Amino acid sequence: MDKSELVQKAKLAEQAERYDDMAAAMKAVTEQGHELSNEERNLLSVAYKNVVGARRSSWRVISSIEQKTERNEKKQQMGKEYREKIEAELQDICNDVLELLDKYLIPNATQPESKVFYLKMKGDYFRYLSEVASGDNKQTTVSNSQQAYQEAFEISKKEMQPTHPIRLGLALNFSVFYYEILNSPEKACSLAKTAFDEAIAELDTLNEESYKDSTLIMQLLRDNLTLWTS
Amino acid sequence: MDKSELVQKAKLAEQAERYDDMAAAMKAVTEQGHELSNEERNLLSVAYKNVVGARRSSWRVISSIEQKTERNEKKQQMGKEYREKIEAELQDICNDVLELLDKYLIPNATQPESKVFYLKMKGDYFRYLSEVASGDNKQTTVSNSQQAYQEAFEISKKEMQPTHPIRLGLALNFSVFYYEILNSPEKACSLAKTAFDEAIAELDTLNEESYKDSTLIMQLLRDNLTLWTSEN
Amino acid sequence: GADKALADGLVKRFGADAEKYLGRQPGGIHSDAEVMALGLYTGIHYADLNRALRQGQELDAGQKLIDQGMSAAFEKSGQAEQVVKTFRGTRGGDAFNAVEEGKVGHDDGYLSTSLNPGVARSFGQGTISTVFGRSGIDVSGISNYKNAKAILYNKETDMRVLLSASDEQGVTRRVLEEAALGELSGHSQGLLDALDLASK
Ligand SMILES: NC(=O)c1ccc[n+]([C@@H]2C[C@H](COP(=O)(O)OP(=O)(O)OC[C@H]3O[C@@H](n4cnc5c(N)ncnc54)[C@H](O)[C@@H]3O)[C@@H](O)[C@H]2O)c1
Repeated sequence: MDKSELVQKAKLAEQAERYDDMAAAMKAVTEQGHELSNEERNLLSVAYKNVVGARRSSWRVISSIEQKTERNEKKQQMGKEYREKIEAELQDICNDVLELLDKYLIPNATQPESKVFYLKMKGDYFRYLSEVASGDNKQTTVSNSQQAYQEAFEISKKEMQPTHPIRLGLALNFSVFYYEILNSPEKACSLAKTAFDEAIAELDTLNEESYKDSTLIMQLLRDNLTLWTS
Repeated sequence: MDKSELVQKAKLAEQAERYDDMAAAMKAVTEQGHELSNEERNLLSVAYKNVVGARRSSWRVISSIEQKTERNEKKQQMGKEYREKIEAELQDICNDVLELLDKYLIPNATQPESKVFYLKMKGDYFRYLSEVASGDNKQTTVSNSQQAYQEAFEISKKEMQPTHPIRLGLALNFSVFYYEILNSPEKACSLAKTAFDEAIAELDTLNEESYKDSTLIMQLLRDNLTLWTSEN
Repeated sequence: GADKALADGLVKRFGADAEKYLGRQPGGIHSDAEVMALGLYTGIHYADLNRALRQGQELDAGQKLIDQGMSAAFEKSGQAEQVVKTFRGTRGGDAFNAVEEGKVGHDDGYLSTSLNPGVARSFGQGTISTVFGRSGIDVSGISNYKNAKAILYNKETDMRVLLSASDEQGVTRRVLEEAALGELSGHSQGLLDALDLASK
């Protein structure tokens, strides 16, 4: 199918709140081999965010049930089989987007802003895999998440303003990775503190069209430091 | 597969907000041919309500888009193709529940309460088909909705209290059918008025288990009546 | 003890009027002072006591004893295991006229209700209410004119108005619930959601 045809189907599916349709439309647009516009990148991103986000929520609910309801071993098996069905779905989602990233998105990203975005995204979906993984498989994904986040971090610190919403958003998601996935309040607080401190030192770099985007992520990083050091 | 296994998977699916899984679990429980308990009936009902309800909402959104953007012929061909994909999903969901009703639910319904429930349900899903249908198929889906609602209405008026939540819920859904599907404010207001009047005449018939269920449906009945009849 | 004083005060104050209720409840949940106080109220003292209570007047010596015997009976009794459905009819005025649906209010006097609907219409056709509660006291064994089979609710007992409607005859039809029962009470688990109601 045509590029503008699938993009309109994705814009429609979004309005209809049919994100699995929205993601499949944008998967085909990506799988063609041509670099995505800022509009198409954001459509692919919000589509998979909701596709994966729904499975993450469902996983956090069934996992929370398994703990609080420990009696019938047949009930615990039903809970495990269902958690694992969602895990299978979660794994397949992240694989499909990590596949689109390595094969199409990251190689065709010309400008650094786009390269940071897709590398932060690679860190995100590897982190989503880490939440459900265990043992040796968990170790592989946590290391891949940290690497992809660090790669983007080094590119952003050299080719982007300290108040860039993609740089700040990366700082928030990377610090949360250290806090949730590596259980390091110290490393999480250090990333958030430095990122916030560097952004308030250079508020002059804010754009008059995307300053509210930056101040919002600068509030989420400020609320986390006060929450974590309480 | 076991009955209590699928029921637990459906209770899990409900918590996880995975209603397509919830409906599929309860579809299998129903296809076992054994009469559903009050718990199992409600699990099958909330499962399909959400499965169909999501497609109804998505259909009302894409249809609202088609109107406000009556421009490019390839853009309308995208909107129509997508509306029709959702329509096909709707017709497939409805058919599946109408199939469970005629083949398993309505024939195994012993007590009149559960019979009125399944007949109101048959009226509901035929009404959902009517919202997307056109022409000859519309005429048939509409007549089938009215018949199934009327069947349930006659059984409820004879074997159920005027305050029964299933009888009141039927009155609300049947009156809304007349208002939305047959565009009859007069027939809708008459059904709602009589049902509300008969329920406030016999508030003594309220059950100590479902009295708040009854008072809530009585408020929706009344609120519709004041909405349908009040001028600004 | 404080009860023995009251039981003595009540027969001192009301003589044979008080004494006629002694042993009327051989179940024995309530003391002689409580049984006599509820008796005195239910039989005839409801009129003057509820008037003093609703008007915020000083209770005379005799009114104070009945009120303190009833308050003590409600402290003892507390909440029951099952929810009860009672009925109530009023002529000219009602405590819950001033309460909008979903909101809670109370009567400053005691709320008399009946286990029989037909008995309630015989007390009034201004407003006929259906009550659901657990903290009421059954006095049908103490005083039972009209075979009213009365369940009394304590003074200032907070009730939530679940429905406040009117008849084509002009009778207000109310559904009250003891506000202490909660939000979960009166709902058959999963039913309302299963009913797939045609409203957003
Ligand atoms: N009304 C009933 O439905 C009912 C049911 C069962 C037993 N009883 C008994 C009947 C008898 C008296 O009770 P009842 O008639 O209910 O007493 P009441 O004191 O509560 O009512 C007398 C009349 O006063 C009016 N009134 C009531 N409440 C208010 C208020 N809050 N503000 C302004 N006016 C008000 C109203 O007109 C009512 O009919 C006792 O023997 C009770 O045991 C009454």
